[PDB]
Amino acid sequence: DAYPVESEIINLTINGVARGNHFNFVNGTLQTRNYGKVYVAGQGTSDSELVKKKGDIILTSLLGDGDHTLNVNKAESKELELYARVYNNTKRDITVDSVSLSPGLNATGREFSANKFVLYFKPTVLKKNRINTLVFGATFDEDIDDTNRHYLLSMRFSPGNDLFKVGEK
Amino acid sequence: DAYPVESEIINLTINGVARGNHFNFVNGTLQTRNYGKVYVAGQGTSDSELVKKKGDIILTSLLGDGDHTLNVNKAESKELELYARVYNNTKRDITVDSVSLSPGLNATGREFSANKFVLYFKPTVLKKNRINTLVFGATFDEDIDDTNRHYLLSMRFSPGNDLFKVGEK
Amino acid sequence: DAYPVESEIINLTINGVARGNHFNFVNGTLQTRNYGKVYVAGQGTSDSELVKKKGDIILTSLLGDGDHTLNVNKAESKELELYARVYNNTKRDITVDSVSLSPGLNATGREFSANKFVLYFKPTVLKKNRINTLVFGATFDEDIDDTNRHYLLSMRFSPGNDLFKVGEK
Repeated sequence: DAYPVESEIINLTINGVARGNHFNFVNGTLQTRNYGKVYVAGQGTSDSELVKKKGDIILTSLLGDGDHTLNVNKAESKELELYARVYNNTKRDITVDSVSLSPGLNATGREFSANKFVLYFKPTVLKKNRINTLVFGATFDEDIDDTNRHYLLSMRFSPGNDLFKVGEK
Repeated sequence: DAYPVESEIINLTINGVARGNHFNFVNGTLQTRNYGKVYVAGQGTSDSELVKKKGDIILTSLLGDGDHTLNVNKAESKELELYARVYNNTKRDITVDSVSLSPGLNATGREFSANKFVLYFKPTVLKKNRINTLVFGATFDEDIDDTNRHYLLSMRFSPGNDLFKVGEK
Repeated sequence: DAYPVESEIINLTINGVARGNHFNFVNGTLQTRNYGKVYVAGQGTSDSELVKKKGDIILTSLLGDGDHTLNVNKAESKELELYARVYNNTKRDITVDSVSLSPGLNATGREFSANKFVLYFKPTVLKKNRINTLVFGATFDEDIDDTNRHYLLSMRFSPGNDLFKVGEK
């Protein structure tokens, strides 16, 4: 139903998963102003289930080996990937322009992990009426475990599908 | 008077303060397109003074111990917190979606501090007709002192108060 | 022809250049929704050539010594600068609010450089009917060479020229 005409930031929660070298969504919902309802399904939701969820944009993070566009070193838990399936059921193509991460607060409620990282992200078009792959990588200084796995994810959504077209050499 | 309907980036200047482990605003003003006038009062402005300033959104950074939502290691000056009071006197709730930092130029005018850091920030609603607490943390590799304390702060403002609602386990 | 009234993110590709300590654009074009056509000319395009290109906003990155607002250590290739000339041929002033970088994928197509960096950027007004200097710096942990030089650049454009005005001491 939604026909977006402006950019908007989508703020979601995610956790690192050592086994599989993945990021994993926290399930829940988010009412946006321009993109309808964002529905974050449970982990590993299949494509046929994903298109039945009650929202305008449906996301699931996938776990387990093979769900990787990136060579992570599975011998450690420093190199992590979000491998997400995103159902765009709005009336327009959406570009995910950029992402950023902040660590969440740990158990104390008053400290955050200062585990430094490099973020990998390439702008990604979410075609409408389609389930799309969406990924970002993060490579940390220190292993991700249970003490330091909590992160806050910011994604910028914008209308359309226009991307840089490389010219001649 | 202002009734915002689009997101906007607010660019302000801040300095690290070793004693107290804080960030501190540079006072001044900023004319925005969608959020009226931003007024950055002097440090430690009290709540009753803050609501008398001439602007649509009034900010002050607080210094001195106790003004911390975060356990900073006061034995050093690597872990810093912005503890700000923000008066939203527009006609709508505002969400601060994200922040980012850049070091400013040092005394040479041609170099910047490459002191690496991890930024902590959780999206924060600024309720209208209310003074709100706004914080972010930064944990640096190296101590902040007089040679390397100058920073540029970017905040994204957006209309409304909608946030992620966590679902069931 | 373009009269922008909203902010937009511009996603471009850039490479590090060890000799000269620069970033260098990949030439090409980008259709924006609010800022007309972005035209990225070849490196070192002169000012008289730059204003003849077919676009609404024309950019070139300059190489070679002297094209630096920043003291880079030319003895190594860790400290890099984008020194760009930008022709704003829209009907309004544009502010570049912020920038961010992501490494691109390397030759494997499945790995990215985790070379950590500190980004320097100060908000910059692109005056209309003028060629403007636009710069950002990046200081890396490790030397930039042929294995790790590929980056993705995000710039946020917004209308107008309003900037923070510093108050009295």
